[PDB]
This record gives sequence, C-alpha cells and structure tokens, in this order.
Amino acid sequence: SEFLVDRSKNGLIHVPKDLSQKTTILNISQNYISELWTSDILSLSKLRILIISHNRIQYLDISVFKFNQELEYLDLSHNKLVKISCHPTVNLKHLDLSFNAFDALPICKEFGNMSQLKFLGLSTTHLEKSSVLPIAHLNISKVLLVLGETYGEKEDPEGLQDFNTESLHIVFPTNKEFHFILDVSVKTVANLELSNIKCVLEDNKCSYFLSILAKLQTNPKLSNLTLNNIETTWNSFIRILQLVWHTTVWYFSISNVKLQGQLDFRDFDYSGTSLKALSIHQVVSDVFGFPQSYIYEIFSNMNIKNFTVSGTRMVHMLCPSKISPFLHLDFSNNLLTDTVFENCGHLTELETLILQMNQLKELSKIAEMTTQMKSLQQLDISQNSVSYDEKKGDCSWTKSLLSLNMSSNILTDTIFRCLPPRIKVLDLHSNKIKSIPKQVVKLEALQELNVASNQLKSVPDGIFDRLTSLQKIWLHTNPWDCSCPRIDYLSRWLNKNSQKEQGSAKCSGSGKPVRSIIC
Ligand SMILES: *[C@@H]1O[C@H](CO)[C@@H](O[C@@H]2O[C@H](CO)[C@@H](O)[C@H](O)[C@H]2NC(C)=O)[C@H](O)[C@H]1NC(C)=O
Ligand SMILES: *[C@@H]1O[C@H](CO)[C@@H](O[C@@H]2O[C@H](CO)[C@@H](O)[C@H](O)[C@H]2NC(C)=O)[C@H](O)[C@H]1NC(C)=O
Ligand SMILES: *[C@@H]1O[C@H](CO)[C@@H](O)[C@H](O)[C@H]1NC(C)=O
Repeated sequence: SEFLVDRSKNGLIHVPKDLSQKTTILNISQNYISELWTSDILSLSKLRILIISHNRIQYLDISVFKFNQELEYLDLSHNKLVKISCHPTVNLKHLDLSFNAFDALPICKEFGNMSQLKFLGLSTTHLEKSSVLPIAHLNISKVLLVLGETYGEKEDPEGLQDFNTESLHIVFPTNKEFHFILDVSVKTVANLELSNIKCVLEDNKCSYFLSILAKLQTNPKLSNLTLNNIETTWNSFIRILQLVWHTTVWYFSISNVKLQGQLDFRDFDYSGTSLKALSIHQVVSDVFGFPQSYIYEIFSNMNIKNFTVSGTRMVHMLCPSKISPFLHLDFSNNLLTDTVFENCGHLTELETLILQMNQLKELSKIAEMTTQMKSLQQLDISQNSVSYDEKKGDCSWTKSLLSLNMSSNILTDTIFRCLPPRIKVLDLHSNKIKSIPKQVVKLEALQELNVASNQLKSVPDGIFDRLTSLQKIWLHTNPWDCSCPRIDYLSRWLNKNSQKEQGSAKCSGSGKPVRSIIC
C-alpha cells in the first residue's frame, strides 16, 4: 500500500486541501506555495513523505507536522526560508532545508531528539561551530550544507568540527574565488564532497583551497573524496591530484572541471598513496584545448588499479614507463585514436578496458594493442568508426579476451575472421553485417552474441549445430526475408530454444514473430 499524490508543477499557491486521507506520499514540488500551516497537512494521518521543494516558503514552524506521526521524510529545499521556529515535533529520518536564505544555521534543539535523522540539508551564510551542538551527539549519515553566496565574512575555522556525520557535502558559493578558511577535515567524515572550487588567479594558485585539502591528510577516517564544478589553472589542477595523492583517500572522484593556462607541472610523485580508484569526468580546457605535453605522462604512469577519464579532449594515452598496476581502465568518451597504448608490454595485469566513443578506426591496430595485455578479459570499443580490413590478415588478439563489445561501428561480415578464439560475449549491434559466414562454427565457447540493428536477411542452414554454449542472442531490428524455405531452419530451430532469444526479431514487411512460421 502506498497512496501517492503527485501535484508537482501545478502552479499551486497553497497546499491542496481536497487530498485523500490515504495519502502516504505527497509531492507538491515546483509550485508557488508561500506558507505551510498545521491545518494544511494535519488531516493526512498516514503521510510519510512530504516534498514541497522548489516553492517559496519563507517561514518554517517545525510543529506544523506535529500531528503527522508517520512523517519521516521532509524536503523543503529550494524555497525562500529565512526564519525557522523551534518547537517539539515528529522524529524525521530525512530533513532537507538546503538552498534556502537562512542567515544562521537552521538547527533547532528539538533536532536532537531525532534519533533516526539520517540526512540533514542545511542553508546558511554564517557558520558558528557552536550552533551545530544540538546534533553533535547524533550519528547522522549525510549532511548537505549550502553556503550562501554572501558567505565569507567572519569565518569560523572549526565551524564543522562538531558535525558527527559519515558523509559531508559542502556546497561552496558560486561565481566566487575560493578564499574560505573552514576546516573540512571532520573527525567522523569518511566520504567528503566539495562543490564549486574556483581559483583562476596569479596572486596565489589556489593556496587557500590547497590548504584545507592538506588537512585531509591527518585523518585516517577519510576514505572517499569527491570534487565537483572546479575552475582553475592546469597547474593548480595537477597540484590537487598530487596533494590528494598522499592523503588517506581510497576513492577520489572529480567531475565538471574547467581548466586554463599552459601546463608546466611534470614531476609527479606517485609514492605514498592509498588510492584504489580515480575517475575524472567532464574536463573542459581553454581556447588552446587539451595540453599537448606532460598530462598523458602523468596519467599513464599512475600507480593505481582503477582509473577513469571521460568527457575530455584527450587524444593519447601512452605505455606506462614501468610495469603498470592498471586493472580497470575506462577511457570512454574522449578523442583517443588507435595508437593508444601501442607497443606496450607493461599492461599485463589489465583485465578490462573501455574505449567506447573515441576515434578508433582500424581493428587490426586495436587487436595489436591487445596482444601483450595478457590478462585482458573485457574490451569495449563501441561507438567509434572501426572497420576491419580482411587484407591485413589474422588479428593478434590476446588469448585471454572473453568479452568484446564492438557495437556502433562500420564492421562487415569479415569481422568474424578477426575475433579472439575464446570469445564468450560478442556485441556487434549497429554495424553493417549482411551475412553470417562459416567461420562462426569455430566459436564453440560463445555464450552471448548481439547482432541486432544490422542488415541480416537470413542465416545458413545449420550454422548453430556446433555452438552448444550459447545462452543469449539478439536478432531484432534486422530485415529478415521470411519466404519459405529461406526462413524454415530459422523457424523450427528458434521455436525449440524458446528462452535463448532476447527481444523479438520480426519479419521484413510481414512483421510476424519469426517463431510463428510453418514451412
Ligand atoms: C574498478 O572498476 C570496476 C569496473 O571497471 C568495478 O567493477 C564492477 O563493480 C560493479 C559495482 O556495482 C559490479 O556490479 C560489477 O560486477 C563490477 N565488475 C567487475 C568486472 O568486477 C570495480 O568495483 C572497481 N573497483 C574499485 C575498487 O573501485
Ligand atoms: C556495448 O556497449 C553499448 C554502448 O555503446 C551497450 O549498449 C546499450 O545497450 C542497452 C541494451 O543492452 C540499450 O538499452 C542501449 O540503447 C544501448 N546503447 C546504445 C547507444 O546502443 C551494450 O549493451 C554493450 N554490450 C555489452 C555486452 O555490454
Ligand atoms: C516529486 O516531483 C518532482 C517534480 O516532478 C520530482 O523531481 C521528484 O523526483 C518527485 N519525487 C517523488 C518522490 O515523487
């Protein structure tokens, strides 16, 4: 049972009154409501979730839900809250006051009795360490704190030290140089996230931001660090990578970055790291574009096992200088070409490599890249423009390759002459395959084969008599000629193996499910 009333985006001005008393979830987000009374919601006795975000409430009396004993989730984010009255009320598990106009931290003493409070979203322009005290005894899981645009004057450096939270997401002011002296190293924080870091100036390259990051080295509890919406020079960017490299963090994630200047930094110290994974999503450079020097050398020689770089104008990734510990590399959505990692015998531990959506073109070159990757189990080169030239001869795939994703390219039926021998998973959909040659019978171990969205009209008589290992197969979005007898072996054989087909391959023009032909 769950009576959901979704009145969001209805231009409401007050809380709808003619609501069923069965309402357990009330969504009135994105409207024009300006007041929240007790009578607005007291009659909804079973109300459990209340979402009034993106309205324009300025005053919050927290006793207005005193009669909603089942309420555990309240979202009042993106309102105009400037005032909050503290009174006895119900124990919430989730309270969101983020993105409001409070001048002081909207923390009520009554918040202390919320023994199940697991998420607290706050808004403020002034943070005093002592104002957090009522909740300093609660084991909160995540706190979102949005510092208003005018935050900055009369800063308390220990303002956060009383927060007892496992995850902290600090949202710094937007459109402002980073000059804030707030210690983000908190005793109990394991997952720290910081949004909006901007330091594009000569005076001193992100010294303030780097300073608070350096205090993240002195806490073994910090395990996950995330940085969002960063704008600074290329030097300061590499300084951040280097600084956090020596912290305690295991997982470091960076998304939405705008970098400028000429990169000078290339003397990276990889020692003393605890990093398990690093991901960099969405990097934008200045008018000159992605650096032509140093950056790849920094990226290629990282002494880590998980490494993602997506959403960048990156064009190379070189063989690591020494034997590399790279284990799972995701370089999807860049501008890399086929020579990436060429002539490389230092990636013998790599097990998965994703090069989806780049600028790969010739498959023989890509298979040569794979030869010395003796542990490589999965390879994704989908959404490129890869063709295979049968003239180049045999392909030197590594024997360890089990899964191969080549969807969204311009391969032909010759592709089946350029497949690793132990192939088990094979995704070729959105290609230019017009037929299935006799080479397929040699893939006994094949378990999955996706040739959807090609130009298949039929398959040979008996092409599956020796593919005893198959479990899943896609055939849809292909123009099959369904006149008997060209469609009979495909009809009888398909009918028997009912569970194996994924989706519904349909006849060209007739539209009938192919299983339904009686030749
Ligand atoms: C390293 O990256 C790999 C993938 O590149 C991560 O593996 C997957 O994790 C998800 C978690 O939801 C699982 O569902 C998948 O089955 C995993 N795939 C494989 C092949 O293991 C892995 O977790 C990452 N490791 C670290 C330490 O971050
Ligand atoms: C290979 O990579 C492609 C992405 O390039 C995967 O494709 C998506 O697959 C799901 C169904 O499995 C669809 O909902 C999406 O529409 C596909 N995306 C595109 C752009 O076509 C594909 O699943 C991958 N194959 C394997 C075996 O992992
Ligand atoms: C409530 O509605 C808003 C706007 O349609 C939507 O973004 C949000 O995800 C919804 N949440 C729930 C729990 O219905």
